[PDB]
Amino acid sequence: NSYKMDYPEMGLCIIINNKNFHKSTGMTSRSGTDVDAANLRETFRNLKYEVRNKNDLTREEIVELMRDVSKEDHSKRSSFVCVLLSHGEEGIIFGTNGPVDLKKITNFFRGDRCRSLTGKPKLFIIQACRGTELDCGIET
Amino acid sequence: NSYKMDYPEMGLCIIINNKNFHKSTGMTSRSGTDVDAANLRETFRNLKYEVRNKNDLTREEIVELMRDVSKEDHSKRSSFVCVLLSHGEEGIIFGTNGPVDLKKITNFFRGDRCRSLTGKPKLFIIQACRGTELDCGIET
Amino acid sequence: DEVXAAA
Amino acid sequence: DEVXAAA
Amino acid sequence: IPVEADFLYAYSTAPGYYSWRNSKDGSWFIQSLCAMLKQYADKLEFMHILTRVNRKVATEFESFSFDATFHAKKQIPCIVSMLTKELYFY
Amino acid sequence: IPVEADFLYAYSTAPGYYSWRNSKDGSWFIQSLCAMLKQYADKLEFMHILTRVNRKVATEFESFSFDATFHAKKQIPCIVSMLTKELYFY
Repeated sequence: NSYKMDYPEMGLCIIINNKNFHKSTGMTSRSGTDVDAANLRETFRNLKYEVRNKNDLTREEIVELMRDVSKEDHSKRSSFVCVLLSHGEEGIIFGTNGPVDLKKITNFFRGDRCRSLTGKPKLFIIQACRGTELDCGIET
Repeated sequence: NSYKMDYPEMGLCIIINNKNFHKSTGMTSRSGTDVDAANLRETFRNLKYEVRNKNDLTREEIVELMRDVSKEDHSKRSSFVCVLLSHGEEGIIFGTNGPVDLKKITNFFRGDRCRSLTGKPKLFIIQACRGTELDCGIET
Repeated sequence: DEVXAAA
Repeated sequence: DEVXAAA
Repeated sequence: IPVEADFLYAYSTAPGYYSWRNSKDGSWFIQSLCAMLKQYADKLEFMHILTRVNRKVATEFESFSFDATFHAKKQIPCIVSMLTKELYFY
Repeated sequence: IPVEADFLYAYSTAPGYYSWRNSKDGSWFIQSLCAMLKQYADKLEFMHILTRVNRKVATEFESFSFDATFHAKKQIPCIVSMLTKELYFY
């Protein structure tokens, strides 16, 4: 009924924090995002997760980091958390130099490809635009 | 913390059951789907929902039915349930005669457009393909 | 056992 | 108050 | 309150994937959704009920197919929640 | 077990929509996710925690913009769960 969270370690929590983007992307700088990665750092620290902040990665650096974390052994760990703080579009996260599909980042942690994580919760937290609609709200 | 489910009525539960499709669509007949709509009928009956089964609607009949349910007043009702049983693709549900966007069906029940439903749970249950990938599983 | 088109 | 491109 | 709030989409399958259905008993997900609503609608919150459906389909079902490419295939439903409160049926 | 099982995607915003961020305090969703994890990670199941985040963003935030088309705008995060069990942090 509930996942075994009694493993030797809570697990890995990766924070990818992107604030400044190449001129080629046209993406504005993300003021306020240092606060986000520092609020997430202390929050997941106190939850007994191993927090690694990475700053301003290109999109090949994003795919590299993810394949390397997928290749570590998490067998003494309960869960895996990945926090993506970027610009994005629907199905897409931006490196500093351009876009990459979200599914390419998460297919690295699939059960048949990250076996020390099979049967365990993999949690992707994604602060990123997914398009360009705006919500005008309602009266209540 | 929890939605008010103490309204005079539990609410409306619409089941759209599509089994046989025009030759123009190329879609196979959905054997077994009568069982589904009959299992859902008794299940939502016993949960005190008003169940309406509709069979083999074209896609303009699907958009018509939805706008008319959106226009009914649900003020004496707690929730709204809609069950779609069809072929589909990603973001898409099939009428008997072709496809329609899922977002067109659900934007009719948005808060600013169905006010007797604003602030209440709207539950869409969608049995429908969303693409053509296959899951090969893992050993555990 | 059926699926709910052929790609 | 910022957003995370312009369509 | 955003116009998109208080919407709950219980998809039978993951994005991009076929949904599987049995010719006699119905779709793997609808079979499982009713059986769990029956046993649990008076006890559990809706999200926890749908989570039992997820477990049911992932564990109890595997495809049987005369077709090589369609045989021994699995499924997981997909809960998409924009709900802002917990949902109880009693 | 399907290869897609046991994945939980907590998106900051609904599909198709911008995500909003405050220049001093951070993104509306990350501000809310930590504040709710702080107060609730020892009590609630993860889905119920994320549901409080959903409520927090939908209720407490509205955009302030010098731009006519960007002012008075709202947001709701989007929980996508392929989890097959309940998730507790203790």
